[PDB]
Amino acid sequence: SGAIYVGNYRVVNRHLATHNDWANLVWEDSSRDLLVSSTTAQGCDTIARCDCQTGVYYCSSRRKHYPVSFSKPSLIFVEASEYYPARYQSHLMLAVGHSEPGDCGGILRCQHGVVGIVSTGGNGLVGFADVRDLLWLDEE
Ligand SMILES: Cn1cc(N)c(C(=O)NC2CCC2)n1
Ligand SMILES: [Zn+2]
Repeated sequence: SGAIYVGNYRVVNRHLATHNDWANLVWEDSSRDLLVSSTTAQGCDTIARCDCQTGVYYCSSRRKHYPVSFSKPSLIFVEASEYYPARYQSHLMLAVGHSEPGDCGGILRCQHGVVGIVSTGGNGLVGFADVRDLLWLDEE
């Protein structure tokens, strides 16, 4: 589990979105495993605006933050998961590291702020759904 809280927006894995998230929907994309809902209170997180390929992610299944190198966001075949079938996921960044399904929502962060959230795992890789292209998260 986990979310990004930026202004009056809550960014979560689409597959972990609650009824309240869907009832307060701003934007969603199945291909990116992302959903954004509205919040009453303003949020503590800042979104990176950058093309960093190094950062740190939070891994709940280890209670640890790990520094990683990661690929630029791309369209990638992902094998079947407990919450999704084998499919292509877009805006996906991969790093060598530990990921289990419940790690989804862990933040990846660079010097510029929040890069993305844990979305995929298996075969020694961790995949992150990029948010840095979502410029509209910064306003309105
Ligand atoms: C976040 N996420 C989605 C997954 N499917 C996995 C995953 O397959 N985890 C295993 C543990 C050895 C890789 N992790
Ligand atoms: Zn950065």
